[PDB]
This record gives sequence, structure tokens and C-alpha cells, in this order.
Amino acid sequence: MLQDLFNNYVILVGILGLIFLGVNYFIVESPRMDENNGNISDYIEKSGPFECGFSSFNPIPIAFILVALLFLPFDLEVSSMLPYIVSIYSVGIYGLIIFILFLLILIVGFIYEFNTKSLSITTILHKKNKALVKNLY
Amino acid sequence: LLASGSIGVFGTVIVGWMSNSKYTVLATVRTTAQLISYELVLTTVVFIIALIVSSLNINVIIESQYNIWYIIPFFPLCLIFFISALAETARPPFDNVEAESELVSGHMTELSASPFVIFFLSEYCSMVLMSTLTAIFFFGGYLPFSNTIHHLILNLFDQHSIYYFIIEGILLSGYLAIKANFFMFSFVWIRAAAPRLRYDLLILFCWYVLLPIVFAIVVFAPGILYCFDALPVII
Amino acid sequence: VSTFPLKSDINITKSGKTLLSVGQGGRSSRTGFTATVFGGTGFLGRVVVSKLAKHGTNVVVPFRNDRARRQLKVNGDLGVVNFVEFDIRNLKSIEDSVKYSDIVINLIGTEHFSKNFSIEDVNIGAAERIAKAAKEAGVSRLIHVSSYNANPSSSSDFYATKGIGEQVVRDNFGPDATIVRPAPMYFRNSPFLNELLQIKALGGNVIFKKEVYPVHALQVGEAIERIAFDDATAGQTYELFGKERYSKKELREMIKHIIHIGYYPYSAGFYLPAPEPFLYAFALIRQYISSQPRFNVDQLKRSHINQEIDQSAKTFTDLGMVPDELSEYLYRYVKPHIQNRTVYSKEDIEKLRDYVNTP
Amino acid sequence: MNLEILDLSILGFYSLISSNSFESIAILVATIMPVITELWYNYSQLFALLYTLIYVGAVVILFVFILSVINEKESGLFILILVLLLDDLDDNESNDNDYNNVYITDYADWFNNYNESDLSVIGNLLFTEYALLLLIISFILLMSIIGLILIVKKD
Amino acid sequence: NDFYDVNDFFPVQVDGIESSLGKYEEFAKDAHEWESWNLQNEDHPEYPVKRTKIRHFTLNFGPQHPAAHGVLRLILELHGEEILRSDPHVGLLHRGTEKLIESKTYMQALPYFDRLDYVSMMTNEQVFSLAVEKLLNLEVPERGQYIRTLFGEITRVLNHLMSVLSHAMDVGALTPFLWGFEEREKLMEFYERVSGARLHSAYVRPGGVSQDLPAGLLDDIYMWATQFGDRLDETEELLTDSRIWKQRTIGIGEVTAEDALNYGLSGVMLRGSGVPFDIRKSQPYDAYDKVDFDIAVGTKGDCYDRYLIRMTEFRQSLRIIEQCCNQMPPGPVKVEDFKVAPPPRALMKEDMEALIHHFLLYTKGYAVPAGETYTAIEAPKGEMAVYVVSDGSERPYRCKIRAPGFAHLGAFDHIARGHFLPDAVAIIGTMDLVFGEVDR
Amino acid sequence: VVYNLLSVRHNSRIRIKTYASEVSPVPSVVPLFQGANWFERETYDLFGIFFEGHPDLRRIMTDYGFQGHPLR
Amino acid sequence: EESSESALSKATKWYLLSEIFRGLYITLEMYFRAPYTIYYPFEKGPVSPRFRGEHALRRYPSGEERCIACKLCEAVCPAQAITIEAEERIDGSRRTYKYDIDMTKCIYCGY
Amino acid sequence: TNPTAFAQTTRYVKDSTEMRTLVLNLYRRYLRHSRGFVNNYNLDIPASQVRTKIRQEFERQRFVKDLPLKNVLYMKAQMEFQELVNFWKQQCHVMQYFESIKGDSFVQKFLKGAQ
Ligand SMILES: CCCCCCCCCCCCCCCCCC(=O)OC[C@H](COP(=O)(O)OCCN)OC(=O)CCCCCCCCCCCCCCCCC
Ligand SMILES: NC(=O)C1=CN([C@@H]2O[C@H](COP(=O)(O)OP(=O)(O)OC[C@H]3O[C@@H](n4cnc5c(N)ncnc54)[C@H](OP(=O)(O)O)[C@@H]3O)[C@@H](O)[C@H]2O)C=CC1
Ligand SMILES: CCCCCCCCCCCC(=O)OC[C@H](COP(=O)(O)OCC[N+](C)(C)C)OC(=O)CCCCCCCCCCC
Ligand SMILES: CCCCCCCCCCCC(=O)OC[C@H](COP(=O)(O)OCC[N+](C)(C)C)OC(=O)CCCCCCCCCCC
Ligand code: SF4
Ligand code: SF4
Repeated sequence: MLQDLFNNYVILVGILGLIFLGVNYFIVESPRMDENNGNISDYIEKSGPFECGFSSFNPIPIAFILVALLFLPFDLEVSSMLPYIVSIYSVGIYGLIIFILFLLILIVGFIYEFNTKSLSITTILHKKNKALVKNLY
Repeated sequence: LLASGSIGVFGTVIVGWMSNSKYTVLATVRTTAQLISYELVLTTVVFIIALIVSSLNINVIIESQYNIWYIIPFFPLCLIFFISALAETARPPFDNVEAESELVSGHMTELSASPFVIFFLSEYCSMVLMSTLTAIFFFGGYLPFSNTIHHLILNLFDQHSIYYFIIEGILLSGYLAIKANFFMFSFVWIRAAAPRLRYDLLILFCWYVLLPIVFAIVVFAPGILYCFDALPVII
Repeated sequence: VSTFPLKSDINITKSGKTLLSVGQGGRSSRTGFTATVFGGTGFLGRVVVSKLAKHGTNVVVPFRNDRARRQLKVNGDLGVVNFVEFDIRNLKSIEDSVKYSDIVINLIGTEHFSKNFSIEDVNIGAAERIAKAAKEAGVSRLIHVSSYNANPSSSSDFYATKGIGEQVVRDNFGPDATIVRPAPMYFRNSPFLNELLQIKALGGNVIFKKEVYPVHALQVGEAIERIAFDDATAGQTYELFGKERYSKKELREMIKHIIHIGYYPYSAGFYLPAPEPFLYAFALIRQYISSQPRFNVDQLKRSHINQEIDQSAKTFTDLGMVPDELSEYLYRYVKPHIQNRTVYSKEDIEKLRDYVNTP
Repeated sequence: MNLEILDLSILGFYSLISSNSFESIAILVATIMPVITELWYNYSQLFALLYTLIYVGAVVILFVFILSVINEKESGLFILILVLLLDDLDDNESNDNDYNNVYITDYADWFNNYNESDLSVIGNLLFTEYALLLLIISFILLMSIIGLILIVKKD
Repeated sequence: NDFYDVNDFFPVQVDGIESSLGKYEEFAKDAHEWESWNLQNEDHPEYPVKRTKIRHFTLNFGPQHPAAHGVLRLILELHGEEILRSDPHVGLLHRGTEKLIESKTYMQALPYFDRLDYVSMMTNEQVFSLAVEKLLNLEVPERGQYIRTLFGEITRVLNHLMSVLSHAMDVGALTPFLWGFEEREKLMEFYERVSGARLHSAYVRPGGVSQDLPAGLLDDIYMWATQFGDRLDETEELLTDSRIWKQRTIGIGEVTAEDALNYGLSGVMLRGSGVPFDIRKSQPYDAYDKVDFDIAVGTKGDCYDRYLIRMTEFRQSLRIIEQCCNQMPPGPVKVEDFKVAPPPRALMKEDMEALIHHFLLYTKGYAVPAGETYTAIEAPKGEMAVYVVSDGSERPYRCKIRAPGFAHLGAFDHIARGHFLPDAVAIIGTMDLVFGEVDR
Repeated sequence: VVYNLLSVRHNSRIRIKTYASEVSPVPSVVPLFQGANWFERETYDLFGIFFEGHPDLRRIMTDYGFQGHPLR
Repeated sequence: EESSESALSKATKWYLLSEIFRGLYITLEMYFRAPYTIYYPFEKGPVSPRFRGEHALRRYPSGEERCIACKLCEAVCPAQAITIEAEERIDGSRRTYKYDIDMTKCIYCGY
Repeated sequence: TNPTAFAQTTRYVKDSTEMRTLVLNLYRRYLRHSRGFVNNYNLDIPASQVRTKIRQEFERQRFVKDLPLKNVLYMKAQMEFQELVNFWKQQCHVMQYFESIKGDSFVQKFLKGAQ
């Protein structure tokens, strides 16, 4: 299988990257031509954040962290299913039973993280209600 | 194809991660997990189709659908593929990254001129690509809607002249284009009909609903194929 | 600024015009005058137009760059700042820029030349034609602006044309034409403080040995205000500059610490030393390849000339204004290019001067 | 002009000068890409794509995910080029000169009429011959799922 | 303090630290280098750690935001994503209408009310008319009251089309916005056909309405009314039963009945909490006592309940609008009292006393007997009321305007406590914050 | 100073009038009615009335550092 | 235990997105309808005789100005957009010699 | 509902001595945040002058005798602090606060219109 046609494509796309950047740099009118008030550098008002107009100045939930952390074990489970795809016929029943076992052990992990509700954001800080109880004497 | 897409995911989260704007840097932690979470679902669906043909070649998958289109046996995977495809391109209703009402332009609230176009062009190259990929995996790719109409049209040209091969190439890409257009239509169509989905309920959707189903099928399709002695081989 | 730009509410010009001011000097007030700032879309014009329109003096601003003049109007009330399209190769337009005016200011000038104008046509031809037309239009006062080393005998083209430009004004308008020769003016977005902050300064050692005196652009703008509104300044020449002597090599390094920019300044290209015969060659090429005003050959000769003070002319003490030192104003004009924020007072800046020269 | 050398010299230049964690994560991506590209050509196209799918797609974007969580706060040109040049001189990883100067070939044969990809053979052996290695791996993955939750989960 | 800040176990007495080569004090001057000799544990709850008081991440949901449908500066103090404290900074649209009304007669002060709630224009000027007519001891004739009910409900439909559909747009549904805003174009045509302005129709005035209805207006309100029922269904198609819409609203912004009455929440953000109160019933005004219509009361006090109540108030408006089309009487549209209502132009140009009254009404104004009042109506947003103080003169002495949105926005902190940033967007939309009324 | 109270119970409205001078404070009803937090914040901004017992009294309508109380 | 729907019916609607596919279908009905857009400036939206727009001072058919400088409009004008200065004309008529409207101060109210 | 940062309850003091303790305490609070005022507001002057001008405004009211005047000047004293800390004022306002600036002879005022 030849890939010299593919190589020229990758090279052209690499050339297309330089063209997109520089075409802006050669077609925009000179700062003097428009208003001359300054370049992007000195014009710090124009080169700044957007805060809807008013100038101002990540303790993320642990549930978000466990979403990203648990992505890695579940990704290596999916990527290790790749060898079974292109060899499903020649491993027969034996490799099919092994594959199912390879999935059951990982599912017991899915059960564990489903019961603990690890991914739920939860609301421990707020949403409290109480019963007004009179304390007659 | 899956490796190349995951490089683009790395490209998306980098936009905000080099910025101090609060709106732009907001759409990194939520952007990162949304793409991370629905990448498992998109990767597994592609692997189930690859398991039915026992080939990781795009051309072999398309040709394997001659007698049947994988939308008929694997209709649920097509809904799961299309749902996942929306999230990966950050299209609505999975729009929470660049939500105008929530985080303005998202990462693009600090982008202007060329960096805006290049990033905007990327979102629409993915839309065209992921619409073409749904055509390839479930609607037969470049295969004709009718073999008879395909045969009748091509009999009007002589196979010994280059005019025959232009017509076939126009036809074969035409079938793909019509199938792909229907899904580029559905990208827009769902945007005009579904309100945006909340992010916290969005991460729990792919993990607590989609992933168990996708692993359930990946243990289901090998079972049905083995039961009838129909394990696939690359001819 | 303050609250009233005048010392009296009645001001009679050389031409018998009696101008009566109304109001307290704010936006809704008027002074009765009508100036004409040429090159008001330039760096110095914007400050000069702003001060005049701030106190209700009608200002005619001839322009050629349509977009660059839009921001001039915010300074004046309704009907105050007026716009006249013009070109110095057109006479009719200039004869309409000065038609109704009572003060004419000429800030047009260049240190670079272009494919359509040379330095000879701009510093000499334009100023002459303005003064000739401003005289025939019955204007009482003309104020002109030239360089800080106006000397018709200079080998540099900038001071060759700037020096001759002074003569052709008084030879056209007459012996009443005021003249202002400001030092290098520093301000926000100033051409002077720019090249000191520019990172990749090619030929830095060749360019930055030139010595000058800093001067506030606002004080130059306020000085021009006092000159126009005073009739005792007619025919007088002003040499506006600062007290303390600063060299660009000192500034380019004192600035360097405020910017806070080890390996990087050498790797980033902050220092780009160059043999002079190359600089004369590369700046030669960009005159006909670059479409933008680049650091050209004539500017190179100026780097061999320090600032000269023509001691026979006048200063700020004639105007009763204390010149402002770059010590107290350098910091606030580099904050755009700039834990706890590091703030430099007058003492902090002067101490920073000591460190640069200490080996 | 083996340009793969110039990519690493740039990479070796920025590894000596990186200060924050943004550049440190950049060295990771700037190292896998030469690893992937030099595997795509020459040795193994299958493991170039496995690296992209598993390293870039899975473990690299996790680094930038936690860097946004952790924090973002806070030499001389002669010594660097001197070190890089000194690092550049001696690049022979092995000292068997004949093994590095003499070329070899293989002879093909037609005895293998059942031609299938490497990933076919790897699956053939991993799911049959070394099914213990495969099963322990799912056991190591299982411990991580439990291990991540016990370390990080608060309550 | 401001800049920084600093047991479950037995207090254990350890005395006599000694090693094998000597005692602690014999090597205490070197133990600063030996880190296994640190007597200070880093896990003890009494460990002094001088940690700075880093402020919570404070996002500026500033005015330049599609959610801020006016000029709002919402300051959100949150732990992570769940919102701890929110500080709305209103006043960016404060124009001092209340100061300006005191310098203008009652007829000139009327247009200041169309500019409070931009979208409920005619109900704004209905509450100023009711208050002044109450002070004037005058009553609008029968036809005038039906017109103010007819355009009191056209205005209510106009408001909810703006409020419900822009609320959906923030949540994500872009299309239902567009469909409804063509109905707004069709309804604004009735505003312009009777008054001459699409938005700020100074139509309702103290004493009645400006002019009579043009011929054929009733036949256009009807022809629009026959079709409009299907326009609400196509809105309820995309939103009412959508699981994504119900995930964005059910359980979001819950308000108890005790909390609603305490914060003075009125209109729909009080019937969502289950209280069946409505000002068209408590103090019926301007022919609202003649027509028959129902009201809808929530039970969960969340955004989904208020969504349903508004969609019911659509269909109850379309039920009143038809009756006003059928029960419209003939007669004068304004008080037959030329000392408070300008005479017709034809009579002005022919009758001497009409010319005198036309003259004094447009220069001097009409005097209002001294006293004060507090007139409330059921505005589309909620309870809107004015406190007008008269002094026997032709200009109001005081006019306080009680805008429903202003009292709602105060309760935003009490409701948003314990919600995420995408949930704040829903709560603002469910409040209907047009900031002309908030910053009157 | 005028207060308007609503009784959803019996469908009634009552009005409380209480005077005040420029320097004499007035009790804050925020401990009773939470809805008066902003209505008292507005009255001070536009009348300068001292409200004793208000948890957070500040400008709500006028600009920050606005001198003088407009409705006087 | 009191839900009328069976478990399978509730899950078939849930897994197959019953109301969403309907929601798409209603949106697709609009695709085959006549849009509302008019092509301004080649067409104009409806106007009525009561419409308020630009101001104009009128005349009698004989040509004399209609305004007798009575200053009524100046006194009604809520925004004080009108400035009238008047005197007896050269021939004795009660006419105005100065009449301005600050069109940036008028609220287009029709008083 | 909860109050915002650096907020205080509004209580009408009835003792003169009690107020001065609050007045003196508040003064250091202004002084403590002076460097942050410069940093947050990007002021062009060192923090020394910021501490300088704070003190002057306290003295301006030092000699009030009647008590009811004392409270209101203290009630508004806290409010200006609270707005300054929380970055509620914009940079334009704070600059103009510290950017503020001998009378002319009778002839001079007469010459230019006087007042
Ligand atoms: C298609 C091209 C994509 C790359 C475009 C950028 C090219 C610039 C050169 C950087 C890449 C070289 C590879 C070595 C990594 C070096 C990263 C580094 O040290 O910082 C570079 C960048 C600019 O900062 P700089 O001034 O150079 O260094 C001092 C800044 N305090 O500091 C920054 O972090 C700014 C943002 C740069 C983010 C780049 C992310 C890492 C690169 C990944 C994409 C390319 C993958 C590597 C391919 C080449 C490998 C040799
Ligand atoms: N630090 C400084 O800036 C110093 C400058 N000077 C001199 O002061 C004078 C004013 O320059 P400055 O305002 O500071 O900065 P600029 O150089 O930007 O001002 C040049 C002005 O002259 C106009 N000009 C140049 N050529 C033409 C032309 N053919 N036709 C019409 N107008 C033309 C320009 O109009 P346009 O903007 O539309 O191009 C511009 O308004 C200059 O002569 C300068 O040499 C002296 C000492 C210090
Ligand atoms: C066939 C391939 C195309 C459609 C694929 C998706 C099928 C969705 C319906 C199954 C789920 C379900 O729950 O179905 C059942 C549901 C709900 O029934 P119910 O509310 O109990 O009915 C009430 C009681 N009756 C039964 C007496 C009436 O019906 C539907 O909502 C049907 C929706 C049809 C319109 C959407 C289809 C067109 C979409 C675009 C096609 C190009
Ligand atoms: C066995 C057959 C397998 C079929 C596989 C298909 C499954 C698809 C998902 C069904 C589950 C579901 O819609 O779930 C809804 C989930 C989470 O809902 P929840 O948090 O659990 O609350 C509801 C359930 N309750 C009350 C029981 C707990 O969120 C959503 O609204 C996701 C909506 C995504 C719509 C994206 C647009 C569609 C584009 C494609 C068509 C053009
Ligand atoms: S002054 Fe005004 S109202 Fe009176 S006649 Fe003239 S235009 Fe008409
Ligand atoms: S329409 Fe304009 S000019 Fe006429 S009264 Fe109203 S605001 Fe004044």
C-alpha cells in the first residue's frame, strides 16, 4: 500500500496553516490607515479581557475530578478491546469467553462507582429545611 | 480517525487554558470533561461496527453493508452515535461550552479576526465530517440507494472512455452527499428544536445511561454472531 | 484646562475683530474664537484640538484620513468641531480651512518621505502655502510648529527642511507668525516612547546613542493654548523642552526594568546590534519595498546629532508654566505595556536611572 | 536532511528553560509527536496510532485538566547553547560500530497465504496464549477505579 | 481579620525528649536542620497556618450579556459552582423618573409610564390613570373601560410573548422565540392603529383613552384571535413536554408560600407557590368584573410551575379578548367632563367654552384634589402600584412607583442560594426582570 | 415614611404612616418583612433617611459616590 | 406502584425519545410554510393615519403659515423640545420668527 | 438572604465615646487596604499618598458637637469603605477622587467675569 499521495496531503495542510495566519497579517489595513490611535500593544484598552464592561479581578467539585479521573481506567478498557476486534474469528469461543470475562471484572468496578454515586455533584452545603418546633414551658 | 479527533480535543481546551479572561477560562474544565466523557461513547460505538465486520478499515466497513445498512440492526447505536457526535463538536443541545446566555462566546469571547475563523472553520469541518461518518457507519457510505437505478444510469456510458468514470464518481459521491446532507440537515434541525441541556445533567447522561447500553451491546453482538456461526472475517 | 482658558472675556485681534466670550468656560461656554488646527488627526493635533474644543472654541479640522478624525468630535459640543476635507496639493480646500478662522495652527510635518510627497514638499511647500493663504484670508494670528533643532544648515534633511520652513512662514505670513520648537514629546501612544518600548529594535546601538530632552505633550498642547490666546506672543519664537538631560540609551534601559523583561532579552531579539553600512542598506531597501513608514536613512543621520538648544529663544517661564520632568510621567505612560503592582514615584525613577549607568 | 533531529533540538532547548506548568505540559506533547511521527514512518504504524489514541487522547488531556485545578502562579544564552551543543556531539546510543554502519535485508516468502494485520496476531495471542496477562490487566484497571474513588472522594 | 486567617484527641503530655546520644536540649540548636526532629506535626488541628483570605471567585454577570435584558450587574459569590451569595447591582438604568414627574402636569407625566416596563406599555399607563381618576373622583364611561380591558389583555399577551419566549431563548430554545415575535408584530399593529406608536402609545390617560377605536379594528382583533390559539399550541409543543425543558426548570428556583408572602412576591411568582391571589379579583378595575375568566395556581413553586401558569394566562387572555370583542358597548371613551378631558376638535373650533377648556388643559393642566392614593393593578409582571400624592395643584407632589421586578430581584439571593450558574439564568427569566421597572 | 401591607388572608390593604427628620433614625422592618430590604435601601438613597437595624444599607439606584439625595 | 403505564411503555418512550421526535416533526412542518419576511426597503410594513413620525409645519391653501405663534405646543411638550419666539409681523400678523424642535429631545408623543 | 462582603449592621450609637472607638478602628481599615487600593485600582501614585489623603477627610468632621450629626456621618463613613473594598467603584471614579487639583486678585476676577 503506497502512501506518497497521503504525504503530499499532510504537507499541503501544513502549508495551509502558514497561509491562514499570514493572510490576515497582509490584508488588514495599516493601523495608521484606520484610526492611528495605537497598535494592539499600547492600546491596552483594546488588548484586554471581556468582562461585559465592568473591570474585575478553580475550586471545582470533586465530582468533576472523578469524572476525569475515572475516564482513564475506562479508556484503557475500551482501547484494549481493539485486539479482539480484528481477531474475533480466529480466537473462536475461547477468546470470546475471555473477552466477556475481561468485561465482567471491569463491570464490577462499574457497579462499585454506581452504588457510591461518585459522579454526582451532590449538595451538602445548602438546600436545608427544618421543622419549627415550639418549646412551651 | 479516532486518534485524529482526539488531537482536535486537545486543540480545543488549549484555547482557553492560555487566557486570563474569566469567561474564556471558565470553558476549560467543563469543556474538558464534556469532550472526555462523550469520547468513550463515540469510540465504543465505532468499535462495535468494527467488530461486526472484524476490520478497522473504512472501505471494508462500507462494502460490508451491501446487503443491509447498519441502521436497521444497530438503530440504537445510530442515535447514540449522533448524540455523541453533537457533544464532540459542542453543538446544541450540548452547547454549554460556547453558550451565549451562559458563557458568552465561550473560548471565542477572546478570539477575533483570523483565530476566530480558523476555530469556527474547525467546528464546521467536524460537522461535515461527523455527518459523513454517520453515513459511512450506518447508511452504507457511497453505496447506491437502488442498485437498479445505479445500473440503468451507468449503462448509458461506455466503460472504455473516461466519461464513464466521471459519471460513476459523481454518482458514488452523490449517494454519499445525499446521505451526508441529511445529517448536516439534522445538525441544524435539532438545533432549532431542542433547548440546551444543562452541563451537570450532561456528564451524568453519558456515564449513567449511554455507557451501560454501549457495553451491553458490545457483549450482545458477539453473542448473536457466535450463536449462528457468523463470526466475521475480512474477505 | 482649569476652569477658564482666558484672562479676559473680550479679546480684540490684529484685524479689529471683537470676540466676546460667554459662559463659565465649560462645555456649553464659548470663547468667540475660531481656530484651525492643521494635522489635527496627528499625534499632537488630537491634544491641541481637545483643549480648544473643551472650552467652546470652534475648531476647523482639515483632514484626509476619514476615519481618523471621528474621535475628534467628542471633545466639543454641538457645532463646535467642524470638518473640512483637504489635500495640500489642493489650494481651494486650504482657502476654506482658514476662511472663517481667527487662529491658524500648522502641525503638518514629516520626518519620512513617501511616493507622493517628499520631505521638501511637506515641511516647506505645505507650510508656505498655508501661511500665504492664511494671510490672504485675513487671519490675525498664525502659530507654527517645527522640530527642536531647526537649522537650515544641518546635513540632516529633517532639520534642513524644518529650519527653512521657519523662514518661508515669516516670509509669507509676515513678522507676526509665532513659532514653536518642541523637544521630543512623550505621551501615551507617542512616537518617542514607542521606539523605546519596541522589542525587536534593529540596530539599537546605532539609534539609541542620540541624546535629547524630554517634554510633556500635554504641556506642549497647553503651551500652544497660551500662545494663541495671548497677543503678546506674536512674532516670538519658543523653544520648548525639559530641564533634565536624558539619553535614549538611558531610557531604553530604564524602561527595560519597568517592563520586567535572563536568556529572553537576548533570545527574544531585544538587542539587535548592527553594522552601520548594513543599516544604511536595509533602511534603503524598505523605502521602496515596505508600504509603511519604516526607520529610514534620514532618521539614521539624526541619531548622530544630539539635541541643540537655541538659547536666543524663549521657554516655559515666559508662559509662567513649570516644565514637567519625565521622572514623574514616565511610569504612567508605560503602564499599558506593563503580588503587588510595582509603582515608581519620582524617587523610584531617579534611583532606577542610577542603576542603568552603574556598571 | 533527517529533520527529526531539529524537532528535538528545539524540544531540548525549551526543556532547559521551562518555568511554569504550561510549558511543562507542552514538553509532553512536544515529545509524543516526534515519538508518534517516527513510529508512523519506519517501525510500526499500528503503535503510532495506539499511542495517539491512548496517550494524547486519554492521558495528556488529563494533565491539562488538573493543571487548571492545581494552580497557575508566580538563565543565560551562553550556557544553554554550550550545553545543547555538548549534548549534541555524542549521539551514538550503542557502540557496536558494524551494527550501526552495515545495512541488512530480509527475504520475503510466499508461505503465508493467510495474511492479516499485526493487531490480528496480537489479539490472537493476548486472548488465547497470554489470557492471564489480559485478565490481570482488567484486575489492575479494577483496582484503579476503587483506588481513585478512595483517594479523592471526600465523604 | 481581613487579609489572612489561622481538637478531637486527648491533649497528650510529652516531656523529656531524649535520643540515644543525649537529650533534646543538648542538640536543640542543631535540630532545625534535622527534619525528623520537628516537634511540630503538620496534621495537628492546632497547627498554625497563616493562610491569606483569598476572595471567592466573583464573576461579573455584567450588562453586556444576552441574559441581562437590560443593564444588570449581577455579582455572584460561589463555592465551586454552587452559588453562595449573589449581589445584584441595579441602578444602571436609573433615570430619575420619580424626580422628573414632580415637575410636569398629570398629562405630561403619563408618557413616563410607558417607559417603565417597555413591554407592558398600556398596563403601565392604566395604573397611573386609575390612581389619578381615583384622586379625581371620576369614573371612565362604559366603553372606555372595555377598551382598557381589551388592551389590558393584548398588553398581557404582548408581555408573556416577550417574557416566556425570551426565557426559553436563554435556556436554549431559539425557535419558539421567533414564532411568537411575529404575533408581537401582529399585536403591535393594533397598538399603532389606535394610538400611532408601536411601543410607547400614550393611549390610556386619566379619564379614559386618547381616541376612539378606528373603524374595523374589532374585526382585526377577532381575525387574529381565531388563529392565535394554534400559535400557543406550537409553543407548547416544543417546551411543555420536552424533557430537556423540564430538566432545566423542574426543581429550579423553588419558592415557599411563606417566603413569597414575606418578600412580597406577586403575580405569577406567588401563584406558583400555591397562593390563589390575583388583583383582577381582589380589586377589579376597568371592566375586569364583567368578563368571566379563570386563574391558574401552582403547587411546587418552581420554574416549571410558573411556566405553566403563564401559558395558562395566555389562554385566559384569549378568553377575555373574545368577550371584549363581543360585549363592546357604544358611547364615549372618556369622561364627559371637559375640565379634565380635551373637547373634540370640531367642537373646539366652533364653541367658545370648548376653546377655553382646550386652552387651559394643554397649558395649565387640570387640578387634582389634595390627598393621596395607592393604586395597584395586576400587571403582567406582578403587582404594580403607584403612590401618588396630590397637593391641589396641576402637578403630582409625589409619585412612588412599586415595580414588581424590583421586589422580585431582592428575593433573588434568597432563591439562588444553592444553585449552579446555568440555574441562575433560569431564575432571572422566571422573574421577568425588565430593568426599566427595576431602575425606575 | 409610608408602609403598605397586604393581607392575602382577608383580602385587605393597610397603610402605616410614620414621620422622620433628616437626622432622626427610623426602625427597620427588615427583621419582620424581608421584602423591605431593598425598599429601605432605595428610600435612603433618595431621601437620606437613617434606618436603624438594617443589615446592609447602601446606594441601590444612584451612582457610587453620588453626593446628595435626589428626591429631597 | 400506581403508575398506569407499564414499565416497558415508560422505557420505550424514554429510550426512543418520544416527545423529541415529535418536537422535531412540528418544527419541520414550519419548513413547508410561507415565511413572514418582507423585503424592506422595497416593501413597507403597515402604517395608519394616526402614526407619529417626523414633524412638519403646515400652510393654508392660500399659502400663509398656519401657526399663529400661540405657544400652546411649547407648553404641552413633555420633553420641552420646542422653542418658539414670536412677535407682530411686518404687516401686523401674529407670526413666529423662530421655531425649533430638538428632534433628539422629542419623545415623538403627539401632544 | 445574607449580607455582602465587609458589611456591617446599621445601629444608631447613643454614646460619644463609643463612636470614636468605631471611628478610630475604621481608620486603620482604610489604611490597611491602601496598598490593595493601589493594586486593584491601578493607581498611578504610591500607596503613601493614598494613606495621606484618607487621614485628612476624617479630620474635616472632627469638631462636630451634636450627637445625631455624629451617627449619620459615621453611617455614611462605613458605606464609602464598603464600596471601596469590594471593587464596586470603577477606576475612573477613584482616579478622579485623588486627581483633584491661591485665589485671584479683585482685578483678575473682575477682568474675567468673576462669579
Ligand atoms: C501547529 C503548530 C502548533 C504549535 C504552535 C506553537 C509553536 C511555538 C513553539 C512551541 C512549540 C515547540 C515545542 C516545544 C514546546 C515549547 C513550549 C514553550 O516553551 O513555550 C512556548 C510558548 C511561547 O512561549 P516562549 O516565549 O517561547 O517561552 C517563554 C515563555 N515564558 O509558550 C506557550 O505555552 C504559548 C502557547 C503555546 C501552546 C503550544 C502547546 C504545546 C505545543 C503542542 C502543539 C505542537 C506539538 C509539538 C509539535 C512540534 C514538536 C517539536
Ligand atoms: N514626540 C513628537 O511627536 C515630536 C514631533 N515634532 C514635530 O511636530 C509636528 C507634529 O507631529 P506630531 O503630531 O507630533 O505626530 P505626526 O507625525 O503623526 O503629525 C503629522 C501631521 O501632519 C499631517 N501630514 C503629514 N503629511 C501630510 C500631508 N501630505 N497632507 C496632509 N497632512 C499631512 C499628518 O496628517 P495625517 O495624520 O492624516 O497623516 C499629521 O496630522 C511634526 O512636524 C513633528 O516633526 C517635533 C518634536 C517632537
Ligand atoms: C420509524 C422511523 C422514524 C421514527 C423514529 C423515532 C420513533 C419515535 C416514536 C417511538 C417512541 C415512542 O414512545 O413511541 C410512542 C409515542 C408516544 O405514544 P403515546 O404518547 O403513548 O401515544 C398516545 C396514545 N395513542 C397511542 C393512542 C396515540 O409516539 C410518538 O411520540 C410518535 C411520534 C411520531 C412523530 C415522530 C416521527 C418522525 C421523526 C422524523 C422522521 C423522519
Ligand atoms: C434498549 C434500547 C437502547 C436505545 C438507545 C437510545 C438511548 C438514547 C437516550 C435515551 C435516554 C434519555 O433520553 O435519557 C434522558 C437523559 C437523562 O434523563 P435522567 O436524568 O435520567 O432523567 C429522566 C429519566 N428519569 C425520570 C427516569 C430519571 O437526558 C436527556 O434528556 C437526553 C436527551 C438527549 C437528546 C439529544 C438529541 C437527539 C438527537 C438524535 C435524534 C435526532
Ligand atoms: S404655537 Fe404651536 S400649537 Fe400654537 S399655533 Fe403654533 S404650532 Fe400650533
Ligand atoms: S411629539 Fe415631541 S415635540 Fe410634540 S409634544 Fe411630544 S415630545 Fe414635544
